[PDB]
Order: sequence, then structure tokens, then C-alpha cells
Amino acid sequence: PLSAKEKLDLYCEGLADGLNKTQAYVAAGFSPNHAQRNVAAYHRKHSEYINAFISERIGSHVPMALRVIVSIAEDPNEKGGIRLKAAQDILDRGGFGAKQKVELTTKN
Amino acid sequence: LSAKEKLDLYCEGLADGLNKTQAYVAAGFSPNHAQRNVAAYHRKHSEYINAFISERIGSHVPMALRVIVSIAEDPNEKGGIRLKAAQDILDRGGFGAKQKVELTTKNV
Amino acid sequence: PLSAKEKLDLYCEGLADGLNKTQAYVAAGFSPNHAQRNVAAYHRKHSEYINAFISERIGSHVPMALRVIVSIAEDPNEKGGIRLKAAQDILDRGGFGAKQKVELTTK
Amino acid sequence: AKEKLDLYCEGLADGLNKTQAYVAAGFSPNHAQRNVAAYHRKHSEYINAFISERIGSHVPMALRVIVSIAEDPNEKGGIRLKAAQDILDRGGFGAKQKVELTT
Amino acid sequence: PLSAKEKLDLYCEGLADGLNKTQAYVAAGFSPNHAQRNVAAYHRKHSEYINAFISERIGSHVPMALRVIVSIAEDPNEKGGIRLKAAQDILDRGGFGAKQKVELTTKNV
Amino acid sequence: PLSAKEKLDLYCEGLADGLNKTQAYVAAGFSPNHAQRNVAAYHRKHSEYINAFISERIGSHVPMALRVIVSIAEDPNEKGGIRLKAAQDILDRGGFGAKQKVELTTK
Amino acid sequence: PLSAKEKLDLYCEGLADGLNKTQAYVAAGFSPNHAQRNVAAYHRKHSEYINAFISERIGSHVPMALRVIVSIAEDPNEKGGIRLKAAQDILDRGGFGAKQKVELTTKN
Amino acid sequence: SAKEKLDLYCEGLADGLNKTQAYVAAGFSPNHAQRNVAAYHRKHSEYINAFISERIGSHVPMALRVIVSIAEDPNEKGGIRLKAAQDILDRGGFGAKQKVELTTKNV
Amino acid sequence: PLSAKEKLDLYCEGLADGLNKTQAYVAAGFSPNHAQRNVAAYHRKHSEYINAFISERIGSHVPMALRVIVSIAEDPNEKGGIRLKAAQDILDRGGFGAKQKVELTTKNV
Repeated sequence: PLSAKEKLDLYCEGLADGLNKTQAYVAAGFSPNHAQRNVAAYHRKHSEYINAFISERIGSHVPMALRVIVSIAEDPNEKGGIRLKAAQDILDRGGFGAKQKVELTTKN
Repeated sequence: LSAKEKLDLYCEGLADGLNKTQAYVAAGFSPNHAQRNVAAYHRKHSEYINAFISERIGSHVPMALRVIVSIAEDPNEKGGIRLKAAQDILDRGGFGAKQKVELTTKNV
Repeated sequence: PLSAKEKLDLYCEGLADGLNKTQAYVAAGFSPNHAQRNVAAYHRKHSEYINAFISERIGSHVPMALRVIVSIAEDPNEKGGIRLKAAQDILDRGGFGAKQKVELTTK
Repeated sequence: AKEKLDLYCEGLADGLNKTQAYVAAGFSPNHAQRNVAAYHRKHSEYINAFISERIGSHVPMALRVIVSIAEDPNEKGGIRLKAAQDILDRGGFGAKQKVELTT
Repeated sequence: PLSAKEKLDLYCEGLADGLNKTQAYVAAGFSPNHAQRNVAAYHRKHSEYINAFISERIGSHVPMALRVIVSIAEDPNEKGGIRLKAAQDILDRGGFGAKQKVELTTKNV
Repeated sequence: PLSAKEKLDLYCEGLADGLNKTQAYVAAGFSPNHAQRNVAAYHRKHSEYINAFISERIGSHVPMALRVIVSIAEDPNEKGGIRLKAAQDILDRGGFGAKQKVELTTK
Repeated sequence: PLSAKEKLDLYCEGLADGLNKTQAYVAAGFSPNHAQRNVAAYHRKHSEYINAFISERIGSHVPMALRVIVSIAEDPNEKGGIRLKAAQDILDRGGFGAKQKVELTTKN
Repeated sequence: SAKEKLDLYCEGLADGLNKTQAYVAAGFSPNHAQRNVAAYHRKHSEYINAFISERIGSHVPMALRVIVSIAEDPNEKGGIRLKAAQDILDRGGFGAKQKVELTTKNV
Repeated sequence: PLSAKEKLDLYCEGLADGLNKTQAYVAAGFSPNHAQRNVAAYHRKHSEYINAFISERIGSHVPMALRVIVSIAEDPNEKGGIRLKAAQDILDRGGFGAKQKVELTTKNV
């Protein structure tokens, strides 16, 4: 007796690691005999929620990436080019770069 | 069941074994009329197969996410690879690029 | 009792595999002496269909490439950068990608 | 409640765990997997602003790294050139034209 | 007993294979002694047909290239990056590709 | 006896080199007793000026960069590719390099 | 006695091959006492024709390059990556290419 | 004198890259450094930018001569010579440009 | 009488080879004392012509580059990737190029 969206979230969490749709479906608590078509219909209904959830899991891992990038930028034992790319990366994300393009339209 | 279930079974065989005729004969079809029916059948049902294979491509995204997270968190990986994976998840998380200034000239 | 279209499709498959205009022409089951002008005329007549066929042939190979990329992503003994590129590719084709650019016109 | 949220935000930014950073902010320790989800999706924009400010905090370090690489005589030539070009690009001196012909 | 179109076709074939202006000119069957001034006018006259012929000839080679790319994709003993690039290539030409970009115009007038 | 603008400039310069916000705050000459809260409010207030200062410092380092790029271009015992990239770069900043695109829009 | 058009073409050919303005100028036959005073202006006169001449000369080498690319693509003793790049190149020049891009415009 | 110290301060920044250091090296008041250099630099930003843009224009013949020498040097690596030749041909006014567009809509 | 239009071009040649503004100014036969400012002002006056002249000098070097590229393409002992890049460059210069792009502007305005 659980929220249908919460059992859907359990299905999503089980799908994110163990990589099988019907397996996560029955692990979400559905009919084990009416299994392989009902998981397909359920997935085809709530596709947009699944995409938003996957983007949420991507966003959950960003602080690790930030620590990695800063540590590489301040690492004295790294190659010069990799430090330069890390410093460039955080400077770009900080709001500094530029591009000047000149256009010339010779129409016919 | 419905001929559509035999078609999706045929699509499953096409997704794994890379042969039109082999996936045809695995569906339970004519072994004598082999080159004839699979070509017309495939040329008719293109959109369902394309949607099915794009769904199969999407089926592997948790694996790819786990791989990228592992490369970012693997302590013994090269500096450049850790930096590039971290840049990738930061970009997919919603932290990105920057400015461009335009200058428009026109034909005499 | 064979269709012109079917003969044409056999000629296209033979051109994709046996790599010669006159050779694939006669392998389609045609006249071997009235060939060198006739195969050229036949090719320039049905060019759009041959190109559509070749795109169908390219699409015939996408599951192999899909398996290749998934295998490269799942290989524990592969170089790090290549695994990363394979996973990036699967994430991009799955529908999660790149972002913004700001415009400012000085005219 | 926002100051306790900032406490939780720093704990999340450094220790990389939702439930642990939740209880490390001085919040309810028993019921974790449900309330942290609602709180996290609730203040998403605040967390994003928090992380973008933290990204901006490291900019002086990056600038110093790039100038050091540009001034190092024992650095490879290609890396020195890329760094000097990079600060020149960020300083406001750059590129040029592209001509179009539309039929 | 040949027309201007068939001698032009022989001229184009000789130019595609034997690579010489006077050589491809005379293999079409003209006078070899007073050649160097007239070939410039001839080529500048039928340039577009030669270009279309050359693109046709390029289109003649696609199955060889396709076979090479597929073999590289299925070759297990090839470097990982080249196998990856090849699989990416056939997927891109097959119709599975890229994605979004957001615009932000801070306008002037 | 110096402006809030001069105290802000010293705080920003200290922020350029001196990492601690609170360290750059007290080195700018403010109250050391309540610094860690007041530096947060002060920084969140004057964000645009600090960003402008950092862009000013980036421009402050450009003559060094020009000297390095021209010197690497003039180095007689340097690799060809690096000399080529530097010469290309200064030629591009001088106002050279062209690129043509023909468009065909099928709406 | 020489036709002016043929003489200009000969001067152009000398620039194309023997790499000198004054060399091709004296190779046309011109006033011996003065050349530099006029040759610079003369070159500035027929600039567009010389550009057409060099654009024709680049096209003169196209079948050789095509043979080069086909041989590199079909040579079995070449690196895998170079074989792939050559095959890709001839496939692109044959007319088979790239795909989509999504736009999202936020206003001001 | 004042102009001499103005451009010498910039060349000193080009040589050892520090504003207070180049200010005290330029030959003005050595006693007050951190405030007077800030005011002086903020005033003449356009002047230093124009000066360095002129200095860049001073070096373009060097870049051209270096590139031509790299292109015609017979014992240089092949790829570097090819990149140099491509660059000089591109700046001479010769490049490829094809592109077919197809703009759709959600209706 | 050397005209100001042609003497400027001689100064331009001196700037392209002998690499100094004031030195080329006095090497045109000017006052060596009227020095550091006068060459700067002269340069600021005729900037567009100086740029056009250096562009003619840059255009002067294209035949050598073409010779080099064809030589690299024709070298039997050159690396495969480098010969391929040379052939790609000359094919692009001949008029054979790029390919498709699909646009889709689905947004909430």
C-alpha cells in the first residue's frame, strides 16, 4: 500500500543500477505473471518522468566532478596541459570568454 | 498472439544477430521464400524498427552513466581523463558555456 | 517470371557486393554483349533508387555498430578515454546533451 | 531555516551524500530517504545558485594557475602558447570574418 | 565514327585515369600538333560536364568505402578508438545524431 | 581615512591573491571581530564590481602574454608546429583569415 | 608576334610554376629598361583573371588526388584510422552525411 | 617625461608583469604605489589597449616571413609544412564552403 | 620625382622586409630627427592601403604553397594521414564539399 509515484520511483532507482526493465518492474511490486507487456506499457506512459529522473541522478553527481576539477587545477604533480584545461574550464563556467565573428552576406 | 508480437520478436532478432533473413526465419517463417518476404516486410515497417532501436539505445543510458561516474571517481585514472569525464557530467548537469559578439556587414 | 524491380534490386545488391557495373549487370541476369553502354544507361536511369537502396544498406548495419559501442562501454579492460567516449556517445544518442551560447550584435 | 539549509548545502557540497549531509545539518535523523527527496526537489534553484557561487569562488586560483603556466620557462612550448593565447582571448583581443553566399 | 558526346566521354575517362591534358585530348582522337591553345577553350567550354562526371566517379566508389568501414567496425583486433569512430560513423549516416542548443540574444538596433 | 571604494579595491586585490575571504577582508582593513558573516553580506552585495575587477586583472596580464607569443614565434630552435601556431595567431589578431559558406535552405 | 591573351596566360603559368613576378614578366617579353614601374600596376590590373587561373590550376590536380584517396582507402597495409578517414571522406563526397540540431530561444 | 613614464610602465609590465613594480620602475613618485598605479591604470585603459594593438601590428611581417620559411624549408616535418601551406592558401582567398539546410517546425 | 603614391609602396616593402617603422621611414629618405611620432602618424593615415599592400604580399606566396601541397600529395614515402590531408585539401579547393543538417525550432517563445 504505497504511493503509485513512490513505487514508480522505486522502479526508477532499481532500473538505474541493475539494468533490466521487467526485473525492476517486479522488484517495484507488480504482477509477476502479467509482467513483460505491462512494464512496456508503463514505461511508454511515463517516459518524460523517467527522463527527468535520469537528469536528477546526473545532477546528483556534480559536486564530485567539481572537487575533481578543482583538485586537478591545484595539483602540482599534474601535466601542464591538464592543469591549463581545468583552470580554463572553471574560468569559462565563471563567466569569462569571448568570440568576435564578422558576417558578410553576398546574396543571390 | 498478434502478428505484431511476431514482428517485435523479429525486431529482437534483428537487434542482436545482424541478418534480415536470420531474424526472419527465427520468427517462424517460410524457409524456401527467404529473400522475398523479409525485404518487403522490412521496407514496409521502417518506423517501428527505428523507434524500437532508438528505445534500445536509450535502454543503455544507466550503464553509460555508471561508467562515466566510475571514470570520474576511479582514483588511479589519468588526470586528463578524469578532467574530461568531470567536464562532461558538469555540462549534462546544467553548467555550461558562454558569450559571442557579432558584427554584421552587408553587400555593397 | 521475374519483376524488373526485383532484377533491379538484385543488380543493386550485386553492385554493393561484387563491385563492378557490367559484372553486377550480368549477375542480375541480363544480356552480356549489349552491356557496356546498357549498364551505363541503366545506372544513370535508376540512380535515385540505387542511392536510396545504399542508404537502406547502411541502415542495415546499425545493430552491429550498437553492439560494438555497448561492448566498448562494458569492457573492463579497455582504455579509460575510449570507454568514456563510448559512454558519452550512448548518453548523447539517448537524449542528454550540450547547452547554451549568448548573442550580442555590435553593428 | 534558510541558514540551516546553507549548512546542509555545504555538507552536501563536500561530503557527497544526501542522507548523511541531511543529518549533518542538524535535521531529522530517522526518516531520510523520503524527506530528503522532497526537500531537494523543493530548493533545487537555491542549490544551483549555491553551486554556481562555489564554482565562481575558485576563479582566482584558476587565474593564478594560468599565469604561472604562461610564465614558466621550464614548461613545454605548446602549453605556454595556449595559456598566453587564453589570457589574450579573455582580455578582449580576438578573431575575424566569415563571408556568406545564400542561393 | 564518333560524336562529340562520345569523344568527350573518352576525353573524360582518359583525364580521370591517364592524367594529362594533351594526352587525354588526343586519346579522344584529335590532331596532336596544334593542341595547346585549343584545349584551354575546350576545357573551359565543357567544364561542368567534367565536374559532374568526376562526382559520378566518386559515387562509383561508395561500396568499397562502406565495406572498409564495416570491417573496421567488426574487426576485434583493431584499436578501440578506430572501432568506436567507425561505429559512430555508420550510426550517424544511418540517422541517429545530435541535439540541443539554447540561444540568448541581447539585442541591438 | 580612505573611501569605501578604496577598501573594496584592497579587499578585491587581496581576494585575487589571498584566498580566504575573511583573510582578504581583514587585510582590507575591516572589523576582525565579526568578519565571517559580514564578509558574506559584503561579497554578495558587491558581486558586479568584484567580477569587473577580475576582468580588469585579466587585461592587466596581457603584455606578458604578448611577449611570450612573439618570443616563441621568434625562437630559432623551437619546433615548427609551435612557431606556426604562434605566427598564425598573431596574424589572426592582426585582422587576417577568411571563410566562405554557401547556403541552400529547403523550408 | 604574340596574342596578348596567350602572353598573359604564359605570364600566369610562369607564376604558377617558376614562382616570380618579374621572371614571368620578362618571360612574356617586355620593355627592358623599365619593368617594376609598370609590372606592379599591370598585376593589379588583371588580378581577377589570375585568381581564376589559379582556381583552374587547383582543379587541374583533382583526378590525381582522387586516385590518391581511393588507393589509401583500399591499401591493406595502412593504419586502421587512416583507412577509415579516407573511406569516410569518399562517402561524404559521394553524398551521405550528418543530422539534426535542436533550437531553444529565450527572449529579451 | 610623463609620456615616457606612461609607456615605460607598460613595457615594464610586458617584461616583469607587476603594476606597482612597473610603476616604481617607470620614474614617478615611489612613495605611494598601490593607489596611484590603480588610478593611472584605470585612466588609460584605452591607451594601453591601442598601444598593444599597435605592437601586435608591428609583428605581423615577422609572422608572415616565419610562416613562408616554415612552408619552404625542405627538412621540416610533413604535417607542419602542409598546415603552413593550407594557412597561406586560406589567407590568399581560396576555400571550400558547401552546406544544405532544412528548417522544420512543430505544428 | 618619386610620387607619394609609389614612395609609400617602397616604404611598405621596407616594412615587410627590414622590419622597423622609424627605420623604414628614414630609409625612404626622410628626416632621422623627426622620428618616433612622425612614422606613427604616417602609419595612422594610410592604414587601409598598408593593409591592402601586405595582403598583396601574402597573396604573392600562393603558387609556392600549391607546389608544396601537390608535392606532399605526390610523395610516395610520406605518411598516409598527411597525404590524405593534402588530397582532402586540394579536393575541397576544387569544389567538392560538405553535407546535410536538420533544424527543428520547437520552443516555448
